[PDB]
Amino acid sequence: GPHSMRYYETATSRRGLGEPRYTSVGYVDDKEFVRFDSDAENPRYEPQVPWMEQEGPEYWERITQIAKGQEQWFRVNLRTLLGYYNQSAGGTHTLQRMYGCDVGSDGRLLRGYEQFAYDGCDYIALNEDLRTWTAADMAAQITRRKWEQAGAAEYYRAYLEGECVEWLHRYLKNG
Amino acid sequence: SPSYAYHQF
Repeated sequence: GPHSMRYYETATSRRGLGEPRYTSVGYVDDKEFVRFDSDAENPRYEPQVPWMEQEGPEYWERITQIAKGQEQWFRVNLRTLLGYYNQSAGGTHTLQRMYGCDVGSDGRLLRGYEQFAYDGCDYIALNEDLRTWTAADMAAQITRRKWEQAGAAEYYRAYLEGECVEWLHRYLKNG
Repeated sequence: SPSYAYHQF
């Protein structure tokens, strides 16, 4: 049967005070399997299920550094969207990203996902073709023009058709 | 394994 992997990432700026709280949660077949929380005593990705303890320290170190980079990305882009929506600084805002893959019995990519939401509203989403973008409003059209010119869709497609499927199968084997 | 968003809004 089919299988799926998804990551949901959120960053929340509270009252503009300090660093956004960043969280990332991964799911395989609708089961949470890893998780990162910036508010933890020492922020690292942690296994949420016993079959993930099969991965060595290098795996954890690596994906933790990916989380570290993502924190910065979310910081910068929260600021950018404050700009696009002409909102005053000092407020509370959330930026979310969901991405991942569905694969068939065949073990091949059935559908990829890469999509972003701001303050609980759709912002920009990669279409099923993994080539074109749905922009939810006029602000998101700015990003879409930039992303069409930068080949962002190809960038995400490289992960969705490569790493995403491979890792999903590795985790299905681990489980 | 998670991925980078990379591209700026």
